[PDB]
Amino acid sequence: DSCIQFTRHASDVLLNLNRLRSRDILTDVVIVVSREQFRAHKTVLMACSGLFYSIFTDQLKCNLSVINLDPEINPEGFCILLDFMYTSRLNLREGNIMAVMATAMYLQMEHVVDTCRKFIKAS
Amino acid sequence: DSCIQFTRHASDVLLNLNRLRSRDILTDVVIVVSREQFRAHKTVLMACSGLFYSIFTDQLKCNLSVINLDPEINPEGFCILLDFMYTSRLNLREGNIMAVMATAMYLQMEHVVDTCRKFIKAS
Amino acid sequence: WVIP
Amino acid sequence: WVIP
Ligand SMILES: CN(C)c1ncc(Cl)c(Nc2ccc3c(c2)CC(=O)N3)n1
Ligand SMILES: CN(C)c1ncc(Cl)c(Nc2ccc3c(c2)CC(=O)N3)n1
Ligand SMILES: [Cl-]
Ligand SMILES: [Cl-]
Repeated sequence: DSCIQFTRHASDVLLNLNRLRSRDILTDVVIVVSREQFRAHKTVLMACSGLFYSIFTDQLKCNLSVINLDPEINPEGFCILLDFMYTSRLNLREGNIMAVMATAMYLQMEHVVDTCRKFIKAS
Repeated sequence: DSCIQFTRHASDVLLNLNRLRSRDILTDVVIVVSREQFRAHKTVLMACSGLFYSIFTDQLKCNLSVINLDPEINPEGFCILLDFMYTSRLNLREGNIMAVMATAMYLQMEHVVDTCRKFIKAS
Repeated sequence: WVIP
Repeated sequence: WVIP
């Protein structure tokens, strides 16, 4: 086509979606990880995760307001990945890299799994 | 912070949100423009438009499944702007630039209004 | 704005 | 991935 493109548009959209999340605006699901609860937008979860994409395209699960993750999933690893979904920024540290990689493999977030594998290989 | 960043994350999120829109997955509102109906995600509309942001943060309107725009709004100008919201690509042409600028001013999409003003000034 |  |  003969379209023009606004370079910062996608980043600005994501920044505003994170602002809605921080104010709990139009969040439509709560993700339960052990005792911890995380409010989010189903569409953002689907756009970032192969697991949420499969869950919310399912004719029955698409209507659930509460999703319980496998008890092996660490709430801190999930929190770091949820923050990544809404910001593109990953808080990867020596003390969390194993929990982050395991959570990303479960959530099916291929690019996060790839950087965790590379960072582990380096050490 | 000591975060790492995935450069393509925001663009990949937006591409997946557009894929959900094209398949009509988790769309929660229909925008009526004259006779034409457009299905979309409230969160994406809010993230892109000052008008939708005001509408869906309103305690009563946040619950509406149908939003009717002012009858002066052109359905083609709206379609071009809705496509821009989900792709960062604006199909700006000599034959549509006036309708696109008027719709962007109404929707409060400041960056689109700015490029329309510059393109009109050049001609 | 750019030419994509 | 980059250092932002
Ligand atoms: C694959 N597909 C057509 C598609 N359409 C829409 C959405 Cl929201 C979606 N999201 C999704 C699927 C798989 C994966 C991801 C998002 C991230 C990932 O690593 N794998 N995937
Ligand atoms: C202004 N603010 C705190 C905010 N938070 C969340 C959202 Cl979704 C939002 N969106 C929005 C508001 C105003 C404008 C836009 C989006 C685009 C624009 O040109 N003006 N604005
Ligand atoms: Cl990823
Ligand atoms: Cl804009």
